[PDB]
Formats: sequence, C-alpha cells, structure tokens
Amino acid sequence: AQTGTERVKRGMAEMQKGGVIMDVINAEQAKIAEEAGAVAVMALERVPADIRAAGGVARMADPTIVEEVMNAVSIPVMAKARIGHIVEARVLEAMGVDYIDESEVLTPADEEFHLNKNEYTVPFVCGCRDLGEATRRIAEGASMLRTKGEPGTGNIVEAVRHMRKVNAQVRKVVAMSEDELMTEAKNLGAPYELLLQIKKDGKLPVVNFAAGGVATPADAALMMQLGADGVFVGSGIFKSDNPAKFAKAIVEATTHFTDYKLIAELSK
Amino acid sequence: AQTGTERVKRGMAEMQKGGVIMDVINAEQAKIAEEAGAVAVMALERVPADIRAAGGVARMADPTIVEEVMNAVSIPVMAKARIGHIVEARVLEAMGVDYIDESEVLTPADEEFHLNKNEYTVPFVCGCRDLGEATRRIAEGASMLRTKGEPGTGNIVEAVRHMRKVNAQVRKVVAMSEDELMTEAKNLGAPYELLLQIKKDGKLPVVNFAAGGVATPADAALMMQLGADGVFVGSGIFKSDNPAKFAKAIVEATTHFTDYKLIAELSKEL
Amino acid sequence: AQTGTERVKRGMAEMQKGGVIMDVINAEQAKIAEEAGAVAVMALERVPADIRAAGGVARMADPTIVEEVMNAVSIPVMAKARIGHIVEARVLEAMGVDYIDESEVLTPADEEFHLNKNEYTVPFVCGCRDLGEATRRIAEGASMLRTKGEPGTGNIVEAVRHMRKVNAQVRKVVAMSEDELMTEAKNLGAPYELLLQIKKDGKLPVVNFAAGGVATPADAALMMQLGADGVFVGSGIFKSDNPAKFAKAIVEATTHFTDYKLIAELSK
Amino acid sequence: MLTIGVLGLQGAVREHIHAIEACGAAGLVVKRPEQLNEVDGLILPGGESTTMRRLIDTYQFMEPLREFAAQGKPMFGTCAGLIILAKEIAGSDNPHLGLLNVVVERNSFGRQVDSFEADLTIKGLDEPFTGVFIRAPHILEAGENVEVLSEHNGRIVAAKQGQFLGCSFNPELTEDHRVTQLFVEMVEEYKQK
Amino acid sequence: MLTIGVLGLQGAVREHIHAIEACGAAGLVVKRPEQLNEVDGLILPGGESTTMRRLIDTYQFMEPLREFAAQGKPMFGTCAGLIILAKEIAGSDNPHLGLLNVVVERNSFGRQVDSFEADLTIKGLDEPFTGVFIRAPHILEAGENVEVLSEHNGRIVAAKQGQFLGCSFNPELTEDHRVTQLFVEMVEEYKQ
Amino acid sequence: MLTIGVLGLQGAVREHIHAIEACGAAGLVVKRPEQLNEVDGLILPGGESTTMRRLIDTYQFMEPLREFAAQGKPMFGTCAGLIILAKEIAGSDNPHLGLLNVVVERNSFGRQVDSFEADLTIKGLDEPFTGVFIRAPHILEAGENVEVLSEHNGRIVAAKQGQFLGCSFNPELTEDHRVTQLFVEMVEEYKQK
Ligand SMILES: NC(=O)CC[C@H](N)C(=O)O
Ligand SMILES: NC(=O)CC[C@H](N)C(=O)O
Ligand SMILES: NC(=O)CC[C@H](N)C(=O)O
Ligand SMILES: [Cl-]
Ligand SMILES: [Cl-]
Ligand SMILES: [Cl-]
Repeated sequence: AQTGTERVKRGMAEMQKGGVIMDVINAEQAKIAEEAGAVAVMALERVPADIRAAGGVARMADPTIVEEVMNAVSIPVMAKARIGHIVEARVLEAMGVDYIDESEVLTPADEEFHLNKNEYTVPFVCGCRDLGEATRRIAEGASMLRTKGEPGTGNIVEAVRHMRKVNAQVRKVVAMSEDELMTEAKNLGAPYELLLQIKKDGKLPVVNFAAGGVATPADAALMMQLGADGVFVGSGIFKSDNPAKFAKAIVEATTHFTDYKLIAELSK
Repeated sequence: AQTGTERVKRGMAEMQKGGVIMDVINAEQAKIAEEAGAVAVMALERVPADIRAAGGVARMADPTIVEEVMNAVSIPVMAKARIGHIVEARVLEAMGVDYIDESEVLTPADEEFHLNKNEYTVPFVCGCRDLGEATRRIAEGASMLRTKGEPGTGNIVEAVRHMRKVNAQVRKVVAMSEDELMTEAKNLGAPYELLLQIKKDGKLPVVNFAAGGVATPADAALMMQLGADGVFVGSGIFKSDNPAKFAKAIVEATTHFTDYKLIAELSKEL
Repeated sequence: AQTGTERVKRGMAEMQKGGVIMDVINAEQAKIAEEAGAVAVMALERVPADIRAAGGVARMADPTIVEEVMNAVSIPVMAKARIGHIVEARVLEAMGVDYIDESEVLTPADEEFHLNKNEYTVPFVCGCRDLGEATRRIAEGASMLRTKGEPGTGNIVEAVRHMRKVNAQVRKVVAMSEDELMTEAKNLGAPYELLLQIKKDGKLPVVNFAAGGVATPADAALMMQLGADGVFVGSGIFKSDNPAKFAKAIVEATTHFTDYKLIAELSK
Repeated sequence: MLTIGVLGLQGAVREHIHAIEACGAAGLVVKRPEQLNEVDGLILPGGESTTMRRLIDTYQFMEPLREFAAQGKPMFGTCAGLIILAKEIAGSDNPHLGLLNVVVERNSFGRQVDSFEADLTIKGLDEPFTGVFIRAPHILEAGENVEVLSEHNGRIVAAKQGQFLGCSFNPELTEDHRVTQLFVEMVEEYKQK
Repeated sequence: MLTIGVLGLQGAVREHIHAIEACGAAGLVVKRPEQLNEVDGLILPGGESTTMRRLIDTYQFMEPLREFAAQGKPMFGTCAGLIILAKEIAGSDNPHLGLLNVVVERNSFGRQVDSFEADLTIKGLDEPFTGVFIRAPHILEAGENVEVLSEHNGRIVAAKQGQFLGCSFNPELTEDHRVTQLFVEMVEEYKQ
Repeated sequence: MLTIGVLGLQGAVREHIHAIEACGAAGLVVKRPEQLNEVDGLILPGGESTTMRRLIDTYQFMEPLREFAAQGKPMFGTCAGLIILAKEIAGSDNPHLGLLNVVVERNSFGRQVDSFEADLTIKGLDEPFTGVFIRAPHILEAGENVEVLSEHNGRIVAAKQGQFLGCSFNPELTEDHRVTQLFVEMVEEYKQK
C-alpha cells in the first residue's frame, strides 16, 4: 500500500467531476449541501471577502468549525489555507481535511512563494487565470485547478474569462508545431515539460473547476458548457429564500447543463 | 570580571532562542506571560500602534511602568527606545532593562542616524527587512535582530517576507564565490568584513527572531519553520477572551513547531 | 545497442573536458591543431566574423571543406549550423560531423525558434549567457554548452561575464531553499524540472566550455580557473608567427591552469 | 458490435468510457433513463454515491435501473457505483439499487489522506492489478450467491454475482483495462442470451 | 558511539549539540520524553528555567527525567539547567528535578547589564576556563556528597555529584569544549 | 586506504574520481609524474588519446608510467586509456605505453553519430552492465596472456592481463560502479604483495 501518490491525489479530483462544491459555515448548512447533492463542501469560518471588506486578515478556519462540518456529512470536506502558510496547510492535513484550497481569497501569508505542495500527502486545489499560472501551480504540486473568477460579486464574467483563456491556450498548445513550444513556454512562464506533456496528452493533466461568480443555475451550466469539470459555489446559496431549493437547482443545472427547458424551470 | 562584551551581549540573545517574548503593559500581564512560559516580556506604556494611529508621538515608556514590570517577574525585561534617542536608551540602561529594542514602531528621534549601540553595556535588538540592513545594524552594535514585519495588523506576510529575504541572502552569501563578495557587499550596502564572516561561519552572527504579525499558534510555528530563532508577539494576546490560554498556545506552538496534531488543537476557540 | 541516447550525446562532451577545440579552415590547420593536442577542431569555410562584418550572410560551410577537415584528422570535427536551420543541421548530421554548434555567430535562419535538438541523433552545442538561457537550450536538446563571449575581438571580458554568471546562478540554485525554486525558475525563465535537477545533482547536467575571446595562454587558464570545462579558441592561432607553438601553449595552459611559472614561459 | 453505457449523472465518467473503447466496445454516456434502452450493459462510476442517489431520485432512474437489471443486462459498480449496487449499507436504513448481495461500509479506510494504491490479485487476471482506493468503502460481507474475485488484507474488494460486477477500487483510474475487459466479456455473454 | 541528548524545549540547545559533536559523541535534540530512551546522558541547557519548567510540566517530562536519572544516566545542567537540576531554589517552595544536592539563588548578580565573563580554575581542567555568566544564579551551598569543581569570588560555580554535573555559567557559549568533555567522560563511565 | 590516481591531463577525469570514491577508495587527480608515487594504482581515462600522448610527451610522463607499471601497480584504461595502454595501434607505427598485449583499431565504429549503448556480460559481474561506447576503438586481437572479460557482437570489449585492465567502453559514464570495483580489487590485491 502507498498513500499520497500523484495518481491518488488527482484521482480524488477526478471523482469530483460533474459536481458542485458548496461553501458552508456550519454543520446545518453542510447537511443541506449534502442532501442537495453536493460532491464536497468547503468549510469556512466566515466569508473571506467580508473579513477583507472590513479590512481584516482572513486566515485558516477555526479547526472547531472544520470538525463540526466533517462530522455532519459523509461527502468530502475541503478547507482553505493562506498562500505559503506551511503550518496552516499541515494542520488541515493533520485534521484529515480531504482537499486543501491554497486560496487567494484568504490573506496571503507569503507573497513571493506558494506552498511546495509536492511534499504533502493531502492534495491541493489552486486558482489560475491562464495556462502559465495553471502550469506553475501544477509543477508546485497542485492536483486540481479552479478559475480565480471574481469573488464576492456574483458576476460570472471573470470565471468565464479564465476558463476560456486556459481552454484556448490549451487548444493552441495541442495544435501547434512542437519546435515552437519552447518559445510558447517562455512567453507563458510555463514549465516546458508540462507544456510538452499537455500537447502529447491533448489536455491539462488535472481537473479544472469553475469558481468565483456562479450565482444562477444558468451560470453553472454555462461554465460546464465552456469546459469546466465542475463548479464551486459560494455562501449566497444560503442567503436565499430557500437555500435547499437553490442548492438543488445548481446541482441539477450543473448535471444537465444542456437541458434548457429544465434550466428555465430551475431559474424561477 | 568583564561586563558588556560582545559575547555577553549576544549570549543573552542566544539564551532566548526557541522562546516567545510577549508585549505587556502592566505587572499582571507580565506575570501571565511568565506563567505561560514566555522567555522575556517587552514592557510598554500603551501599544505604540494606536498612539501613532491616534496621530501622536510614541516615546519611551514611563519608567514607572517599566519598573513595575521588572519587579513583577523573574524573566528578562525588554523596553523600547526611539531610533537615535541616545538619552532614552541610556535611561533604560541605567534602569537595568535587560535588552533595548531600538524600535521603528516608536516615533523615530533621529531619521538619519541610529544609535551607536557599540558604546553601551546593555544589549540591543533591532529590526531588519534584508541582509544589508541586518548587517548595518550589527555593525552599529546590535546584538540581536528581528524582522520588522507589519506592526498592528495581524498579517504574518511581512514577517514571512523579511525572514525569507534575510535567510535566502545568507544562503547565497555562504555558497557564493569569495571573490564575488565585494560586489555583493556593495549591492546589499553590507559592511564587507561582516559579510565575509557570515560566509566563514555559515550563518548570521546574532540571533534573529520573528516579529510584527504573529496572530495565531500556526503563525508562530510557521516563523520557526522558516528559520526564526524565536518569536515576538504583541498585546493581542491580552485582548483574547482567555489571555493565559492564548499565551500558552503561542509558547507551545513555538516550541513544538512541527507537531501538527498539537497545533490543530492549540488553534481552537481563540 | 541504441544510438542517439542523451547519455551518448552528453558523454561525447564529457570526453572533451579539459581540452581545447580549435577553429580551422583547411586540412593543414586541422593537422597542426591535432598535432598540438587539440581535442577537436571546428571546421569553418571562412571566419563568420569577417563575413558578417562584410556584412554578408554567414551560412553552413561548404561540405567539401568539412570533408577535407574530417579526412585530415582522427579527432572529432564540429561544424556550425545557423540557428533554426533544420536542413543545415540534418545535412551536417548526414555528413557525420561529431558535434553541431547551433551558432549565433552565423546569421540566424530563425529569429524566433531554435532547433528541436531532441529529435537529432548527432549532439549539439549551444551558446548561453546566463542560467535561464542555458536551461532553455538544454530543454530543447543541447547536450553541451559554451559561453557566448564576444566573437572576433579577443577580449576575454564577455566569456568571463557569462561563465561567472552561469556559475554563480548555479551555486545559488544549489544552495537555495527548494520551495523558493518556482519563483527562481519564473525569474530566470528556466524550465522548472531542470532547475530542480540542478539543485539535486549539485551542478549543470551538461558540460560548459569557454568561448569567444580567449587570445592568450593566460586567458585559457583563467577560464579554467573560473570553472569552464574546456576552451574553444579561434582562427587567431593561425594568424600568429608560429601557429604550431601558439596552439601548443594554449593546450598546455588549459591543462596546467594553476602552474604560473609554466604559464609565464608560455606567455612569451 | 457492443455498446456499454456509463451512468453520467456525476463522477469519473470519461475514464470509464475511455476504458470501454480501449476494449473495443462503444461507450455511451447515459443521462436520461430512456438511454438505458440503447445499451447492452451499464457502468456505475466512481464519484459521490450521495450525489448519484439524489440525482437518480430526481430523474426517476431507480425503476428504469431495476427494469434494466430485470432484463439481464449486466451492471458494473466502481466504488460509489458499488455503493449504489449494494444490498445493504452499514449504518444506513436507506440503501440504493440493492442488486448486489453484499453489505458495504462506506468510507472505511478513513479520509482522502488515507487513500492508497495497492497491488491486487484478481480472479481471472494473471499479473497483479494496481487497485487505486479513493475514499473507498469495504465489502463487510458477501452472500452465498456472490463470487469473491479479490481481497486486500483479508477484506473483499471485488465481487461478482451473475450479471453484477462490483469493486471498491477504481480501475478506470489506471491504464490497465483488464477489469473493464472482465465486464465487457460479461456483457458479450449476455449478448448471446 | 556515545549519544548525548540536549533537552530542546528552550534555550541555547544548538551550542550544546555542537560542543557534544566537537568531543566525538553524537548529539540528539530531545523534545519528546520517549527520546530519553535513545540517549546515554542528558544536557539541560541555558535559557529560562521558568519556561523550561512550564514546558516540562505540560509535556509530562518530570517523571521520565526522574526515571532517566534513576537508571544512572548522567545529567548536566548549565545555568537554567543547573537550576532545573537543583534540590532547592532560594525563595521558592517549588523546586524542579531536585536531583543535585545544592541550594541555588536565581539571578543573583543582578540583571543583564551585570552579566560578565571571568576566568575560572576548574577541577580536572589544567589551564583557566573563561566562564560566561548570563543572568547567572549562584550556588549558595552544596551537600557533603557534592564535589566542588570551581569557585568564583568565594562562590561555588561548578559542582559534581555522581552522575550529576552542574555549573552556573555557560561553557557552551565558548569554543573551549573542555567542560563538555568532562561530561562526555562521565557518560563513558556510566556506559560501563 | 587505497589511493587510486586518475591521469588528469585531459578527459572524463572526475567521472573516474567519483567512481573510485564510490567504491570506498580515495582518488587523486594526477597532473605531474611525481604524483604517481602517491598512488597504489592509476586509471587512464576516456578522452582523446592523441591529446594525452602529446601531453605525456611534453611532460615526460612515459618512463615514469613505465616505472609505475614496473613496480607492479595496477593500471586501468577506458577507451582513450585502452588506446594508451595497447601494444599496437592499427595504422600507426607510434604506439603509446604498450603494456597491454592487444592490437587496437581507433574509431572503429565510425563517428559520434555511431556512438552507442549496449548491455554487456562481463566476467566477474552478475547482472548485465551497460556499455557506453563513445567514438570507441575495437580490440582487433588479444594475446595468450590476455583474459577476455567481455565481448560485444563477437568483439573483445574488456580485457585483463595481470595488473592491467582495459576496456573499449566508458563505465564511468554510468552510475554503475562495478567495473571500477573490479579495478579497486586489483589494487587491493597488489597492495598485499
Ligand atoms: N472513489 C469513489 O467513488 C468515492 C466513493 C465515495 N467516498 C462514497 O462513499 O460514495
Ligand atoms: N544563562 C541562563 O541560563 C539564564 C538563566 C535564567 N536567568 C534563570 O534564572 O533561569
Ligand atoms: N571515449 C573515448 O575515450 C574516445 C577515444 C577517442 N575516439 C580516441 O580514439 O582516442
Ligand atoms: Cl504565478
Ligand atoms: Cl539602513
Ligand atoms: Cl532565449
């Protein structure tokens, strides 16, 4: 037996595909997410954009909250670590958190260096806006990617921008002449071997979810239509008049993302 | 017997390693720090941050308060002097304060010249952001360093930046060709002989603590993991619902900085 | 039995260490070089610095000349291809040239892309000025490096600059914290895995010669003292009063690079 | 020429389709019950059994799936899918399809940090096979009508019951298609019958 | 191969390790009690005795440290460590390990401004040793089972009692490794 | 300990020093004849045999090397080194040390493009050893006193004659130090007599 292998870390992300991961702040919300059909929950203490709205420092969640969430559900539980914060990440790992989000929406602990995610056993998801950034996160040991999008707005535009950019860059790398790839690598800031493997595989080696801006069922379907492997959705689900109903509609829109009659009913 | 030797000054700092120094404003806070396992306390009158937030001038503490702290504990007592304030520093020394922080968080008294710390018997700790600055402070007579960090924010990022910068620059100096050290020295603004001795010793000659932004047990442990010799922590401790328990958590995390199970437990309800 | 492996390509360069490679334009010069102890000769039709300062286009040498040189000596024979000139490179390979210099002192055929050296059987040497440039050549498939130096001046200054820069940057990479290496790669424009392997090996993976300004025995010894693995020297040898003797002295200074009494006698 | 479906509501669906095709069958992603009428067998992929059940309920897949099974069409569950197939789930009174006569315990190795690779000996496989166990369950017991194909440290991890194939690991996460081939053969056998 | 631990809860731990390795033994930083089983002797370093006591209590070291001594394994305390080792601390009813038969007064030279160096005649060392006294205590008295190895201004500053060695100064702040070497020899002794 | 020198006039000198130290001996780069006195045995490395002969001539190394052999000290020639050791070189009337009773043809396989790796079976080694042949020579013939340790497609590629070890490939280009170990053992046994 061997734990913590690349295939195992990425495998867990592969098993998340076609699903919705929901931000939750307590066990009551976590239960609603599971019962709605969420594939994982992201345990938060407070909504990070609000902490920073109030100008404060947004850090790892109180492990008490993460535990309450873990014990409330049987689906995977993710949590966020500040960028570069080795000990916050190790603590979450020690707690058995299923996936760590080395997250830009928390206050970066290290503004020059990201975590050496290769040395951990628990896998990490990281944000990206283009293929260069994507490949740098992967080389550091990211096992899953998401769009950075635009947190705290509900404007799908930046998720759209990042998904489209990464996807377009991948299509070009796959189609381009191999002897032109070093110049491309250099222009993108991408590790060359990764880029070459992308061309050979015809795809990114890791799953890439949409995040930051999904506010409606149409948005979630849109992101799947644009090539997302799945969708992260925020706390606004629970600001709704009927969180259960809203959560379910997001899950169904994400699954049946070309069923427009259905999506029309879900959008009401 | 000889007092005031470089070895004695620095030796005191060496004896602080692995520990936490806590900011305190009275005797009761001092006692709590000592009972939590703090290795020293930093006696303050008010928190410097919100003097300057309030636009005022942050000066040496009222000696009355410093004496109060000194009489309350048996651990070393530090206190701050404004940069370049010769008399504040000489007064702290005459009071028997154990280490003086020539501190950028007080309102500087001299914006072009730091204290000639070489001429004192009491040792000094000084802030730095990089190796050039570190080595200028040492050359002026600093016996201990700390990161400047980012005071009054609780954001660990600047403490990380500074510790990482200093530690990376030292590694490069130690590994580089000796005949390239003068160009490096000039680039850094480092005194050359000090840089040469860093290469020969394989290390900085004085201890270097983390400071300005440690808000959580994980933060404390992180600075240690990045190579700090110890941690300074601020008055936030005593704004906690349970200051004693918070202070204990920072001491344990600093001590056991790779015990992630412990740190997980330490991180709860703060 | 496999030909064209990385180990075989690089192994040839490893067998060149501690020697002098001399530019030659005919069989007579080639024989003098070999007799003097050259480890290889670089076959030139004319001196490219003279062609480009004329200010014509400097191309691959007439294969007749390369063949003359190959038939005149038992040591390896290198020759130059224009950067990106696939067919010049494939031609040289089909002729059996032992090492191709994908050379900036010829007029570049492709200003945007270097050769995909990985796809060739014959090995290549490329020029560099810094570690980022070095690792980009290696990733494309260079099996040996040299300093760019400053062709056609006899000023050792740029050779010194480049050797010092590469070496310094390697020492830093080897010593630096592993988790800081992605930031270093991005700054250098270095492929990440290559730079990480540098740290693990404690060294560049390929040999690195000095080239482009070695005019005297003392210069040759200097480059060796700065960490060069050997020395390329130009047609200047043959412009001297006694080429045989000049060539000898350079070979002896390169070999015995700390013997200052010896080097003093050679400097006459 | 064979057609094997993969239930497409959620999970590692593409992986299973790739493996089906590598064995020379046609893969069809199934998102609507009516699509069951178009395939010779069905794969229930890895993913979240919770999610799949919720979606199964919502798009009224349970009866269709039972009728599919009632028709003799073979069915293959991998991890989440094994959970959907199982007769009983430890600690739950709300089982899923219930067609495979096993009792399964969910999440029995711990959490993702515990996920692992281990080489398995599988009945009808020659060389060993790398089981990739991602938040995997185990099969606590199997009934008498069930054939044990593999065990890992004395626990059942793969099982067959006539038309039903089930395992706790995810073979589709490897480039070794031999377990998928076992299932393809099961479907080829039903497609002679 | 001798292995000597250094209690690594707080203080000048690395200086002691270096000194151990300069003498040809292996050094181990002891942060968990279980690690006491891996070492033949233990150095209690300089630092803050109050911090050490607190961490010793929290991590349940006191009994394992007592067990460690009970097995006859030597222990060496420098300043804070001497304090940890002492039977009695003047003005305190809460002593620590209580294994060395001395009465100790903490911080008895004053404060840091008074910290000093002085050359010492040490028993077993030929030529003088430079003692570096950093907020040092003194040894007010020592029982009749305690061998005095050094005095300064009529005060005992280094003492030995069977498996126990104690000094009020910090030999490990110098590059003169002879006091550590005395401990190495006691440890050799024990190992037979 | 054993000190094994490597002749350091030119070539893959450090690769050999690395192998020597890998086997637990000490290496000395030899640049001056007087340094031969400081070593129990000598490796003549890969490189250019012409360059090394030229430097051997100029620095008056040839008789000292013969003296060195006369004293019984083992000598190991890899490729260029084999050429330096050989009794006769085909097409030349100017052989070098001439202590190993073989005839060698230089550059036998063609040019660098023809350089190759092959697995070899070598007398005294269990698993195969990867021979890296870089513009290698070929041993045309070996005398009666020469033991053949390895052949490749009928070609003698490794040979031993008393204190002398010769091969046409460069074992020091690999991280497999077993051929250097064979030479260490020769030096150890010299160091007993
Ligand atoms: N590998 C998988 O399919 C994961 C299964 C998931 N943990 C469940 O219990 O439903
Ligand atoms: N040098 C030291 O170990 C200082 C000891 C500290 N003053 C104490 O009383 O414990
Ligand atoms: N690998 C080598 O040593 C090459 C030998 C060279 N070809 C010669 O004939 O001298
Ligand atoms: Cl980036
Ligand atoms: Cl400054
Ligand atoms: Cl470039």
